[PDB]
Amino acid sequence: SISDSQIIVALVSAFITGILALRLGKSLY
Amino acid sequence: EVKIMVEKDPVKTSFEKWAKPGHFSRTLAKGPNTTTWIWNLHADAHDFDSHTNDLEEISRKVFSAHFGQLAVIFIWLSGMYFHGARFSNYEAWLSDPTHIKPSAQVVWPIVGQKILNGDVGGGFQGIQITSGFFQLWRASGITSELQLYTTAIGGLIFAALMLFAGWFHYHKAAPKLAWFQNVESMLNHHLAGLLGLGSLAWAGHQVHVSLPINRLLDAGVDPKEIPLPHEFILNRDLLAQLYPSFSKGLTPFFTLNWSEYSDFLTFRGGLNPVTGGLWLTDTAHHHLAIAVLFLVAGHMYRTNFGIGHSMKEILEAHKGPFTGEGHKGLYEILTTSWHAQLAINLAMLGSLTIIVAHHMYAMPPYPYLATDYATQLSLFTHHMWIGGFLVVGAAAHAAIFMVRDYDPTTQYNNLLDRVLRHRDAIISHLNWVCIFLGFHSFGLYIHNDTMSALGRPQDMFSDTAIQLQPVFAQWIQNTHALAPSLTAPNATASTSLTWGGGDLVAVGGKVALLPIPLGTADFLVHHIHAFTIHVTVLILLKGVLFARSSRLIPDKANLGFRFPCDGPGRGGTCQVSAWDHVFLGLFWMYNAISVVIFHFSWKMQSDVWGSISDQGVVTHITGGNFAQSSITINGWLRDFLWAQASQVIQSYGSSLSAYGLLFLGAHFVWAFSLMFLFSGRGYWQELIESIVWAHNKLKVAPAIQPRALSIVQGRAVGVAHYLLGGIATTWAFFLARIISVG
Amino acid sequence: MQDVKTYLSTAPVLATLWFGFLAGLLIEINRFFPDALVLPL
Amino acid sequence: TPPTLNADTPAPIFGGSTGGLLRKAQVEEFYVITWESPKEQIFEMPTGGAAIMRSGPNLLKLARKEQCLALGARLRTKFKIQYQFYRVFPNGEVQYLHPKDGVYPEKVNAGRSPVGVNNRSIGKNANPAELKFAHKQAYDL
Amino acid sequence: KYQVIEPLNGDPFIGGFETPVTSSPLIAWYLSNLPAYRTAVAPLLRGVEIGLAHGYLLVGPFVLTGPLRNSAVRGEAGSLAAAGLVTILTMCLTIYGIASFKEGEPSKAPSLTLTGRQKDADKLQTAEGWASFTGGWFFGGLSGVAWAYILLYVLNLPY
Amino acid sequence: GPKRGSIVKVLRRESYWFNDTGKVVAVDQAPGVRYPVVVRFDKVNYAGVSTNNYSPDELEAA
Amino acid sequence: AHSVKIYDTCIGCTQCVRACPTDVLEMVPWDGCKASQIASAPRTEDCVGCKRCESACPTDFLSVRVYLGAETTRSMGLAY
Amino acid sequence: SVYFDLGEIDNTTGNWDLYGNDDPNRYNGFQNKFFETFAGAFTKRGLLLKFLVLGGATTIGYLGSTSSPDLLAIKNGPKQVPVMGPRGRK
Amino acid sequence: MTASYLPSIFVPLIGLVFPAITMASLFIYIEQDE
Ligand code: CLA
Ligand code: CLA
Ligand code: CLA
Ligand code: CLA
Repeated sequence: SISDSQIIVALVSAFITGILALRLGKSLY
Repeated sequence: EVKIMVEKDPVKTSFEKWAKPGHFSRTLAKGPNTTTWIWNLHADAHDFDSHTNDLEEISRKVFSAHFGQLAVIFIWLSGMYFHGARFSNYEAWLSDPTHIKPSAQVVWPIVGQKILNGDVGGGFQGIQITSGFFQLWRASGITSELQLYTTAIGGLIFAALMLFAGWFHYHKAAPKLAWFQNVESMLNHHLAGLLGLGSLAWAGHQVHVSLPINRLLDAGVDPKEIPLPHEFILNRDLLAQLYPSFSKGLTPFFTLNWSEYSDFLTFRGGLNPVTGGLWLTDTAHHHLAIAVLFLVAGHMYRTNFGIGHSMKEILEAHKGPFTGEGHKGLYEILTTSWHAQLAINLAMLGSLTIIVAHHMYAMPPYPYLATDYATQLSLFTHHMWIGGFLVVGAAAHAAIFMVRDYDPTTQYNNLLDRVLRHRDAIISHLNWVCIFLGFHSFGLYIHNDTMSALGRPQDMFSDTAIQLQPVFAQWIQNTHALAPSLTAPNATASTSLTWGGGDLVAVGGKVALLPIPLGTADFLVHHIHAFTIHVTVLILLKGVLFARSSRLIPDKANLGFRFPCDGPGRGGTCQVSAWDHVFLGLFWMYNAISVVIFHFSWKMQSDVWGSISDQGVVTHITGGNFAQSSITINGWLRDFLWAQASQVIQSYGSSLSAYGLLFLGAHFVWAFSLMFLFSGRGYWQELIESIVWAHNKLKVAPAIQPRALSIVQGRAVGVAHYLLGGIATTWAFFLARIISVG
Repeated sequence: MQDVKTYLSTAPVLATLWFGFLAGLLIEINRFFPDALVLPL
Repeated sequence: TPPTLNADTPAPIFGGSTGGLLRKAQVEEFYVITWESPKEQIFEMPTGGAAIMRSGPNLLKLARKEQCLALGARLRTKFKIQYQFYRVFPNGEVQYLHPKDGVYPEKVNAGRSPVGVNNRSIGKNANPAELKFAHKQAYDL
Repeated sequence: KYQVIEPLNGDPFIGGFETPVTSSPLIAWYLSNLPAYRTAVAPLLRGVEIGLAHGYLLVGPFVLTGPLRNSAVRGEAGSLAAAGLVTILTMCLTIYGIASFKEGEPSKAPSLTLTGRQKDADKLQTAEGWASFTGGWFFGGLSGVAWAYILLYVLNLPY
Repeated sequence: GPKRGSIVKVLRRESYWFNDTGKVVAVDQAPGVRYPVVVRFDKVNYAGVSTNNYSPDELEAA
Repeated sequence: AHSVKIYDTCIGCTQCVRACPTDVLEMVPWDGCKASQIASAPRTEDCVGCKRCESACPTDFLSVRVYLGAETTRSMGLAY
Repeated sequence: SVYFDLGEIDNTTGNWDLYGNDDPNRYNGFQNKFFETFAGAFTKRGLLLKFLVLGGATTIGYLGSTSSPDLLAIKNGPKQVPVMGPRGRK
Repeated sequence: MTASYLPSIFVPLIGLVFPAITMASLFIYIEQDE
């Protein structure tokens, strides 16, 4: 990630994955 | 009123009760069904108040057991004297006490252990002792092995005598309860007779034999040319050659003109400049004063001669507003219960042992004692451990009394009742102060460690950074330093050299004592000492107070003093008795005393001891690195444990090899304790069944069924092994260090 | 005298007598046959 | 039998203690024990300390049930005194517990039902591996 | 002066005592006249007073002994740390009020005096009462920290 | 059930004395007793007792 | 809330009820052992888990068994 | 002389308030009015927790980001040369 | 490190704020009777 936009891409992808994990946890409870 | 009371021949001496192993208690006199009989036999072998119920037989048994203990102590002392006579380099030590290491034990050459007989000097080969018996004999005036032999025999005689008495007063003439209860005459005779006359006799021995012999030893004469201790008794002129006051006869003492006895009855502080010890001309005066003090103090209590106090009118007279009905009903407690006396006696004797250990290192009373560092360290550590054990014993016996001797039908006397009635406050406040002390003592060390780890030492609690100089101890030191000029005009010098005043004293190289500084590193460790002592008091006092009942178990006194737990109910009630509180307090006593002895060792090697050279330059052993390196736990890890532990580990193949072996042996015993401390009875009892199966398969099933140790014996074994391992490790480490580097 | 023999027939006394006799035996053997690592038979 | 009814009998003489009631007694249950004595003795309190009970009737309120039973057993054994104790709710609803039918639970009595009695030997219960996904445990059967 | 120790309210079967520390004219007066024990006054005013006192006292152990106690920003860092501590305590008070108080319960406070007078319970043990207390405490703490900083590192009269 | 003074071996699976022998003391001959046989053993259990009662169909080996 | 059980081996020793410090166990008429007595646990809502009951029954294994279940205020032995 | 009752149940359970000042007003009415109009909106706990969390977040953000070089030690970075590896590494 | 201003933004937002809010949420969820 020697570039600058790539960090933002990683951040937004981590956020999407977090929302997915949130939905899964809600379904598990 | 007060008279002799004896019951002629109350117990026929025979061997009948001797063949039946269990005989004292009827519950286990029947026989060993299971193997938990061999254990509780030895457990309640000395539970005199549990076998029977009448105070008379209990008191007689206690008396005879005391006599047996005295006989054993006499055998021990006679053995030490005989060893100093037969297998010691004492006479060679006397000719050069600064280059000859003491030694009074030799080892048979059998399996290569011959190398334990190290080269101690004087043409001798044996283990180097640290009991300090050589210094004691030099201070007593003993100057020949013959004078030891005799006294050895003497001890042996007393041993037999004691044994005889022990038999007599139980089998031929045993007293009755009404005789032991005369505490007034007992205290009268222990004050005036035992302490007073004993101190007077020792002052006589000092002033007659110990002063001239030791003075001639200080003048540099050969210990063989010194006249015998009776040439100063049958020749007042030969003794007056040193202290001419003896030429005045016994007249000054009787005409109250005894201010002319200032030759041998002196008042001079400091230490003898050549032996590094107190002036015997001062200890003679001290004993002479203590003797008359105890003698005139032995006339206080009333006997059948009309006059004197009675320790019941004295008690009831003290009854204030805040404290209910005063000390009423305590004279009935301490004359109808042996435990309430053992508690006080053990507490006072332990505290006194601690006082002794603190006094002797600071005012060395024997010649060439402050020079030999090994002896001065062992005499501190041993006595500290003894006191620490005795105080916990006091707590345990107070708990026992509260459990099975206390009764309220007479204890409406609101002194013990009142302290029993706010235990939930006493323990709460003690808990809070323990927490406060623990934080404000150990969190400071953690702060210093984190700062010195984060590369920011300027934020530490050192003596360069934020300071915590103890001002009160410094003021006390400065006050005692100036006492011989304002508050003690007749004393020539301060009582000790540890006070800031005075100067250094040398004993031919190594230093004896000097003024001790006090900085932040001492503030922290003193607060740590206070914290650990407070936690120990917390545990023991909680046990003692809740020995009878609590919110959890309101009928605990029915269960008894020693019992594992009241079921797994109420969430859990494991370790709820007073015995378990003593079990828990033993570990904290161990912690406290270990911290104290570490403190003393490091501080002495760093800021007191050393070897001075000409022109005055003095270099301590470690190099004064205690003020700066003892403020962080890492400093105690490397600069004390890792650094000083470098002598014992590499002692293999040398005369100090047994210490290197016992290091690892004690480590093994300590780690072995954890098997009992962590596990529980059920697992082992189950495992034993699978071994009994293999035994039955081959017809080797024993008739005494192998049950596992009880829940309380597991704890006892665990704490015993833990204490043994820890103390023996510290023993080996301390000795292997100080013997080589001191 | 019979009860004295019974007492001498106890477990600790027989244990210490046996172990002391065995210690004496082994100590004498090692004082006469020292440094035995290999059986010369 | 008609359970005895509470009253306003006096209380034993006691100088106080720090092992008494707590907030549990005003937001939840608490207990009170009574008895009858022929003289004035000194009895040990189950909360620490001693107290002098009074002649005739006495009434004492405590914080648990085990305290009342401990004190009552001590009474019945040492002083030969019979007793009862109740449980009181925040709203003042007294409930009579210990001598539920007059006779103490040791001596047998008619008109008593058996509860928790299984008609088999303890070593006969089925394994806990057949009654899975079925909340019958092993022994309620 | 005869016997100064007494059970609580003369009832031996409660867990405590009327020692000179707990029960005493001077002590009872000093303890009743504290804002947290003044019952009828509105919770917001008590919270304001208490927060003022605490925020004003807190600036000390933060400025004299900090990580920046040897810089030109000596007092500012300590004042900021004090403000941080008071907002953290406000958050803890808020979550305590949420977890411990309901919006329908009348009052958990005691209602009687020392002599059984049927007085009224303290409104502080209500949900909205604790909310007002928390708001007033937040405001008082911030204002007290600010005033302490003003008096110390803006004006004269060193200590 | 069995005779008095008879040596019988236990079969109760949850007994400390399982597969062990013991001599009967006195079997009660009431009509409705569920465990009438009384047997005393020469080795106590974990609790310390040595006497116990069984049903006649629960122990017999002679 | 613990579960007490009394299996049909009680010889009517009456020790279980004498030992229980909560008035939980009581005697009951039940013919069959010797004296038409048996134990009964109607007040299991007060047992703390003391297991003093099981430490008293001199039966082969046991006849009164306590099973620790859901914890409450009464069973925890709390006074605060 | 009796210490029990079912009517006055609060007398026999220790529910008294040992320190109760029933004073309805202690401060100046003007000062109270000027204190409640400014510390009144802070009463809404639902709109105060979500205010405190955002305030603290933004505060430790701005102070964590817009720091000073002299103040912090991890922000001033290294101003020296690095030591070398014990095995000839870097 | 490209950004080099993100470590000053995130660890204050992950070691201080994140626990501060999740502990409060979990304490509200624990101490509630529904
Ligand atoms: C002369 C020989 C003699 C004889 C035949 C007896 C005979 C008897 N004594 Mg007796 N006694 C004697 C000498 C003698 N005593 C002496 C000299 C003393 C003074 C110490 C006593 C003090 C004494 C007391 C206080 C009691 C008896 C009791 C008894 C009776 C039962 C003793 C028994 O079974 O325990 C046998 C016990 C042993 C074999 C243990 C011996 C251990 C010794 C004493 C200590 C050794 C310590 C040693 C240094 C080891 C330390 C640790 C080591 C491992 C490193 C019995 C009639 C008891 C009695 O009648 O009560 C009903 C009783 O309570 N005796
Ligand atoms: C003046 C000293 C003194 C006296 C007279 C007593 C007397 C008594 N104590 Mg006591 N005690 C003392 C000091 C003393 N204690 C101290 C200092 C402590 C603190 C540790 C205790 C802690 C204590 C407890 C916790 C208990 C007693 C109990 C008892 C009673 C029965 C003791 C018994 O049968 O032991 C028999 C002796 C043994 C079983 C010996 C055990 C072996 C020891 C633990 C190991 C020794 C190690 C040794 C030094 C070296 C090991 C290596 C070597 C063995 C190879 C008896 C009245 C018990 C009781 O119920 O009181 C009524 C009890 O439960 N005491
Ligand atoms: C090293 C091991 C260890 C430690 C740390 C403790 C600690 C403690 N024991 Mg203890 N104990 C131990 C071993 C230990 N024990 C063992 C082995 C035994 C068996 C014998 C016992 C037996 C025992 C008894 C019987 C008693 C204690 C008591 C105590 C407490 C004394 C109060 C005190 O000083 O608080 C000070 C606490 C500390 C110094 C702990 C360190 C705290 C650090 C410095 C602060 C950290 C800052 C912050 C909070 C960290 C946040 C982290 C977060 C950001 C993630 C304390 C909690 C007593 C008690 O309960 O009194 C209250 C008591 O009665 N213990
Ligand atoms: C599990 C994987 C993991 C771990 C342990 C770490 C650990 C760390 N990261 Mg990080 N990071 C990761 C994945 C991970 N990262 C990913 C995938 C990305 C790309 C989006 C980043 C982007 C990132 C940046 C931009 C920064 C860090 C920083 C840091 C450090 C400070 C903590 C912090 O601010 O985190 C903040 C974390 C994030 C902003 C995103 C989290 C990434 C994923 C979604 C978390 C994984 C969830 C995890 C598995 C569940 C844990 C469950 C557990 C609680 C039981 C710390 C060493 C900081 C640093 O270097 O300080 C020196 C910093 O500035 N990280």
